Formats: sequence, structure tokens, C-alpha cells
Amino acid sequence: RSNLGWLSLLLLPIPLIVWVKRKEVQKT
Amino acid sequence: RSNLGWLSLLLLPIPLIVWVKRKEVQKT
Amino acid sequence: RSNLGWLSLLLLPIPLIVWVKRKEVQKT
Repeated sequence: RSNLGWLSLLLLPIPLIVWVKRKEVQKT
Repeated sequence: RSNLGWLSLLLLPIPLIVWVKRKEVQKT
Repeated sequence: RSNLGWLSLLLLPIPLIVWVKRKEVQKT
């Protein structure tokens, strides 16, 4: 009995990893 | 009919990061 | 155009790449 709301929850957490890369990678 | 559509939009953007790794190579 | 079920499929595969990053493989 999979809930429609639960699939939606999954998309919000992966985008966070992309944001860290823009700030930097190791230095300049 | 409106709010449901927005959650779907969020998933397409992260998958893009995975694709660059598949490309491999380097020349930037 | 795409089915409602298809958008849900897209969220499940991106989470996997982040786990790989924690492992931190050689080279790359």
C-alpha cells in the first residue's frame, strides 16, 4: 500500500549534495 | 492538479549530476 | 508527456550516487 506522498518525500534530499559542490571542492 | 505537479519538477534536476560521470573524459 | 507513475521512478535512482561518494574510490 505505497503512499503517493512518500514518493514526493524522496526527491527533496538528493538536491542537497549538488549545492555543496558549488561552494567548493577542496580549495580554490 | 497544481501542487502535485511541483513535486515532479524537483526530481529531474538532480539526475543531471549522475549523467556527467557517465560522459567521463575531460577537456574543460 | 509522461505518466504519473514515471515521475516517481526518477526520484529512486539519484540517492544511490551519494552513497558511492562516501566510499570514495581510488583514481577519479
